[PDB]
Amino acid sequence: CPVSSYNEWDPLEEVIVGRAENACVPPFTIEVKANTYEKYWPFYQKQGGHYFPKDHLKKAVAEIEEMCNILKTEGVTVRRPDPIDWSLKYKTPDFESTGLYSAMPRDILIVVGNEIIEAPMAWRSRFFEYRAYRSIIKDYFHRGAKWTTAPKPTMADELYNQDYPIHSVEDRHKLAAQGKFVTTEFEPCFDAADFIRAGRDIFAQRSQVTNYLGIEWMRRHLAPDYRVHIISFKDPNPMHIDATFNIIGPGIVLSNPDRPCHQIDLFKKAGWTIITPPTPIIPDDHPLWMSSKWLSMNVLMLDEKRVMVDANEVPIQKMFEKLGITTIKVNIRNANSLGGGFHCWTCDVRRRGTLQSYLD
Amino acid sequence: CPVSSYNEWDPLEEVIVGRAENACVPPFTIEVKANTYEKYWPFYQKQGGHYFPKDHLKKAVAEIEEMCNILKTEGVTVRRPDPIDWSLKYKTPDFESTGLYSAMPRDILIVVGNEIIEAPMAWRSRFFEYRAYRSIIKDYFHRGAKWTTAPKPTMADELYNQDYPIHSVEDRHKLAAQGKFVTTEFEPCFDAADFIRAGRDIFAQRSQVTNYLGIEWMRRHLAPDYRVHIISFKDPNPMHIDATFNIIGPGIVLSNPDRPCHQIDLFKKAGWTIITPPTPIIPDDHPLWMSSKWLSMNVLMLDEKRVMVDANEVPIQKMFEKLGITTIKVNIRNANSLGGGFHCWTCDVRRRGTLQSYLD
Repeated sequence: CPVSSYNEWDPLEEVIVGRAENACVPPFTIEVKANTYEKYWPFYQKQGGHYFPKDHLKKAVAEIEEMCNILKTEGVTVRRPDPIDWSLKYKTPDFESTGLYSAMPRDILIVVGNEIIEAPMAWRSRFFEYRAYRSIIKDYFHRGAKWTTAPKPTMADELYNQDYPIHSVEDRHKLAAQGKFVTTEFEPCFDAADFIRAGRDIFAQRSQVTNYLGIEWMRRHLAPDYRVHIISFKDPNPMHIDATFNIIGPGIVLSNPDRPCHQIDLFKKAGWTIITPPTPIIPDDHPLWMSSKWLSMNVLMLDEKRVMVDANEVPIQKMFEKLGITTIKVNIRNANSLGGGFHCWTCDVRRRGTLQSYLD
Repeated sequence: CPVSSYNEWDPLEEVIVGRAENACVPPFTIEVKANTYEKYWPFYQKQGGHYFPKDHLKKAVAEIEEMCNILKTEGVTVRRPDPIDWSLKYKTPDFESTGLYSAMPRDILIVVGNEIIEAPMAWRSRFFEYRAYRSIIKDYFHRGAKWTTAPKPTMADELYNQDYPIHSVEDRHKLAAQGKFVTTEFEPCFDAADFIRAGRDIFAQRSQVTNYLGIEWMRRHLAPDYRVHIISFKDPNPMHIDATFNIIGPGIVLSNPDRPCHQIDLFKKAGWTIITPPTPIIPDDHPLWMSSKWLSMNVLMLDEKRVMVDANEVPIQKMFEKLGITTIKVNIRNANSLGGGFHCWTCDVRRRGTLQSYLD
């Protein structure tokens, strides 16, 4: 089967890498507001529905092409989504919106074994994001892979707390700690990037885009072979888990020092090594429209001893090297702006290995 | 689990019954043309995008309410889809269209065991038909049922043979025999009503709305527990199998005399009883916008010895009675016009019984 990946570190053979082409700023609706830094709120308000800065997008395209060249050199087969104009305005019976991009394969696709699963998403501007990936998925389907699409939400107003009392990121953190998110439990919704894989155990977090109904859907769909565990963090990332708790090997995880895990003892009891990466050196002046400076730890493992890491973030490169992990340095500084690092910009389709348990 | 149905005849405990409210004539696109009788082509051309005749719809509503009263009297729990205005025009990045209705639960939902599966559909006017059923499905999901949505097609032009050389129903039959349908194999598509259940064995037909990719998707998704077999018929019904080969008990099937099954010997070898129902007596003057006069055999089994059958079709009532099967006569003459009989207007959610093999 062309599709076969049970975790985040076995020898990578095939990967899907996203595109920066035609990326559009999403309209400033409540769920966008709840997943971005106040600093950028006026940018969303003014540029909503327009392309991201074209001079910036062009630099990202260049950086990503080079990343693909390096992947091919490292023996990895690269697939890319179809080019699409994300500015088209679509309309369902529940809402109207323009699209976002197909830059982050990790946000929408997740491979569990021989199965590729398309996440439902939770943003209105990402309702039709799966269209960029269908040519690839149908190809794998024709070659034997299982293909699943989690239930697509209506994304009607009921799925959101229109009046989410967030005036700043500190408020979101307080609300988050209270168990209050911009998304309700009206219907299942989730981004695939809120799940991180370790063989028979998958970890997920309830976030601004991934509700308990969405996690239960995954849990119920994957059982009995896979166990889905819910974990939480202090000052959690609004959406996605791969720049907070990035699992990099059998029993080894990178834990973001600013977002400590409440269930860290479960990992310590299992004898896992928790590594806290050095702080990011990315300029505070550099625009990160989504995500944060912690993209530095959003690494991609080519195998247990080869990591693709940012060329600029020397301190984390040095951490991997003292651990005997070969660093493959690639610069994606402008690509980061879109909200992702190496783990976000890819979706590992095939890794050489078997299904195993590491939590014991 | 509130959801549990392995076949078409075990004691029915819960059912979803469709609605005739706000039903809209679909625009006359190629796939509608390929699934209707020439006689009605000009009606689709003129009335496309408008409500079906309101005086006709009102009579159907009345007939269906009475059917529900009878179901409750027979001990069956009835659920209905949400009322929705099907006239809203929606737009995806591939096409624009108005909707159809939520009259036929059998066309979109199929229950296999404890799992409710939403079919992708193949008509543009039915892209958002699932919206009427989400309140019910989420309720069953909260109560323990598994819920699956087959991959929703883009329904881009590539899925259709825009130039399908059909000038009359005789042409469609000839093309059908040639293995040429209005739908291509561009992406998976299917209506749940092209599948009929008999425990571990499910039968499907490749039709104008159900392609081989769609059937393979079901086959791959249900294996190893269920086996999906493909069968074909002479002068097949354009879409849906339940008025051609309606399985009514362990090893007993109603076979439409005008559409004989090519693989009939597989059933005879298994010792199944094939019954050919008497001809329909429905007036040729009565409008059947979709389907045909064979709705008479589109019966619904309440259990092995209780069948819900049309009050007007006396000859088929007499056939069941000589077989010792109690006939529960209900008149749905105006409801038939929309394209369905009892099996079409319902989706059995819970039947009292176990998973078994009848093909041996």
